[PDB]
Amino acid sequence: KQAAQYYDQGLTLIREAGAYPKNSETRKRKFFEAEESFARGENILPNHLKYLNLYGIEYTRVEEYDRAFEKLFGKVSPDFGAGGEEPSSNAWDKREKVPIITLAKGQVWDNSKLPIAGKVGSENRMTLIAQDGIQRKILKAGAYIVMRLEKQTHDNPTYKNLGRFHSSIMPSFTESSLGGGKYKNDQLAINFYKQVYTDGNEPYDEESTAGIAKIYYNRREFGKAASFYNKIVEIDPSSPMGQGGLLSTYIEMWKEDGNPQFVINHHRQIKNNLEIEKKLSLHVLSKLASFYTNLNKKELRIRYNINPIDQVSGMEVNDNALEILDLIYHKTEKDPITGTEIEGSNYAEGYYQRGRYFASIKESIQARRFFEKAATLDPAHYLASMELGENAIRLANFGEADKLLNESLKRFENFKQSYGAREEDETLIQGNVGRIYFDKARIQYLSAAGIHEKDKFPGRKIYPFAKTRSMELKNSLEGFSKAESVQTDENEYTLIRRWRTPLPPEIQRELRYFKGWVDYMSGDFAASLNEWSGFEDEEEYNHSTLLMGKANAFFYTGQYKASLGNYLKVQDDMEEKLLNMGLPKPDDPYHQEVYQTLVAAYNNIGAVYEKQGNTSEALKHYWKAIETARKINEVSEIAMSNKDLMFKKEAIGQDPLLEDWLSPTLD
Repeated sequence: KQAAQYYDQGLTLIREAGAYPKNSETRKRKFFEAEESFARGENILPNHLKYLNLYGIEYTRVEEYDRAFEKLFGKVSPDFGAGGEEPSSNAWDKREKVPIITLAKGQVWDNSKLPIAGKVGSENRMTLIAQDGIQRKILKAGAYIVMRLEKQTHDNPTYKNLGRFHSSIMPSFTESSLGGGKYKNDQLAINFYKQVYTDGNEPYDEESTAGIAKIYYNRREFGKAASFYNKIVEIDPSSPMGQGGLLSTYIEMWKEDGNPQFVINHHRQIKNNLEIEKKLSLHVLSKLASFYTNLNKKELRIRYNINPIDQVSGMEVNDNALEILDLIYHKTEKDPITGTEIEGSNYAEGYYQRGRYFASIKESIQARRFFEKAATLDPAHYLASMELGENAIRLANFGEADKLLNESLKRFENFKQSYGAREEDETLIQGNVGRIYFDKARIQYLSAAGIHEKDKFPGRKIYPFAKTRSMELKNSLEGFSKAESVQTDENEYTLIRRWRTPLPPEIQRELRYFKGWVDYMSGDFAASLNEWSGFEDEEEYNHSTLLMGKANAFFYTGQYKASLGNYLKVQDDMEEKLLNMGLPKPDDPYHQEVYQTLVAAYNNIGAVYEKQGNTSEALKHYWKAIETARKINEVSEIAMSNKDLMFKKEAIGQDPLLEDWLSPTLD
């Protein structure tokens, strides 16, 4: 249609305006042009339900909720709950029931009674009355008004779009601090979806059931959300909306309890017996890729009694992620709401999930390429920018990493108010911005520990100091504090606060080690022991850097017996590793780690023996440290001094020297 051409032009102008900040000259200009195009299309085909609905959704997606409501519903004076001395229960944010509207007694529909600029209609226009008995003048004929009073019909896409509108989760839509809260009403949203089943004569409309389910999903009531998705599949099991909704819900429960039985077993049922894996949405498919990348695969058989390899598909759980990510790239998807299609080759979240998979399997060049693509396709994808910053940290490009991490911060602050307008926003909502603070503080920490862009051993052989090096470490602790302060920050938007996933164990472990290392290098050995004592059961008596740092601090606090235990354990581990390796190679960095640690443990074992009065085993162990060092073309000046000074001590209680260097990282 010619009207449809003007209507389409206005939808494009609304999408175009979305790339401009609110209150900007271009944003206002593009909306004015969109409404002029709408008026051209209205002068040809007025009261167009499809176009009234499309304008309402595009406006909603660009956070123009007043504009959206005048399109999806209309404008009445006085509006619901807005009239003088009119109860607040009638308002859009308080009412439960959908307004059952009829025109005034003895009144018929006339297009000339709509105050349009070109209409110039009479002073007597139209009046609608809802179950409240209040007479309201119709200023704008939106979709809901057009369907009930002009067409005298019940349009289900209209009811469903109203259900999606009133149930939106965007912070600008809900937070009163942003001007929102006016149209937020989940009870009223459920009641617009329920109108399809009865007045809309469609009792098993899956879009209405999935709409109600998504409302409970967003309230984190995954149990109720599961019932409604299961109600869709009780009727039609091949439904990608029902099965997809179930898979999405099981993934959220899995994040909460660590149990993958339901996600894995349901995905296999969906793939091998239903054959609807390809039919699942780009968003559901991306969540499943994320699941497979994050899953503990080595636990499955013993801990959860799940076969790590499929029976019908014959595929290990590490192959599932790539297959799913590949499916995303070649998939094309029509938007169920607007009808506009998305090519998987332009889907940013899919690329981000792909970069995460390649990062998980140590393909960092490949991972960098996909994170760069995600960040470009979506200027709001702050997690792709954070992962790019983390990749630059690994490569020792701290100046580039800082710049990327500041982009990550600006991306979060610039778009968070719209979180929830797209399904892809769940990734952004569920991310922790405290991780960006941890990464920034991890750069400030390495810079204080002498690690720079040229240190990409002996860079990790850092000795406890002397004056300025203890200063720049203690300042980096404030950055590690902001990182922890974010998860507990009650200042953030309700949506981000209730969905913000806490800092992962691997970062928490690094955080404890980093804090303890600053105490250790500053001479606060007791504080480092109190910090490192919290370390997990399996990692306490396992990591050699931790065992060494703890033993050094034990010696410095008089706990000679406790230190001996850790050094002896490290000695056994380093002598064990020595059987796997052959000839000592100084150029090789792994030989440098093993031999250098073994030198420290030998001398330190000798130091403990000296303190206990075992001159023989003290001298033997200093000699062991001296000879071990010579094997990698090195000298332990500390062990040479302990050996030469054994009976040449010049003060009472003069302790032997420790080879007390310590790696700034637990790698």
